[PDB]
Amino acid sequence: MVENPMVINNWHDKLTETDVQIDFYGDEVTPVDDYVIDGGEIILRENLERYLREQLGFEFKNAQLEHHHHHH
Amino acid sequence: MVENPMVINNWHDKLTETDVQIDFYGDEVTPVDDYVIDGGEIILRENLERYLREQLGFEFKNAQLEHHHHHH
Repeated sequence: MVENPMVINNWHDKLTETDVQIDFYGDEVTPVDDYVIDGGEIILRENLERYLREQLGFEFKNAQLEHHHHHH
Repeated sequence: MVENPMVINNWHDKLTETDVQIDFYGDEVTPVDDYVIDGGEIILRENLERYLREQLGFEFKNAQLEHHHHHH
């Protein structure tokens, strides 16, 4: 028996996801759900249209460093 | 020299991949060489244009679990 001056949100009950993947928007991607991975990020097929119109850019990497050839 | 404890036993600390990754073919991709990731799989930017032609950065992951309800 405990008390609470106001109704605060405690942990209550919480578990860890075994291998459950979530999309970029933070819904939930189940084995019975269609999704697409854009380069490396997971997007649920429903939110995909929005995300594609934003990025549709896969994962584009480079050296980033840009080692300056040799110069001389 | 022996007998005098100058040596100790340790584990195989560094076994897991640190910053080392590989492309689709099996070369080796580091933060020095330019590369692109198509839906989770790494490809050297040397062959990436070909990969974007066939895959295009998207790993299409439909449910693929369409077990239609049928008793017999």
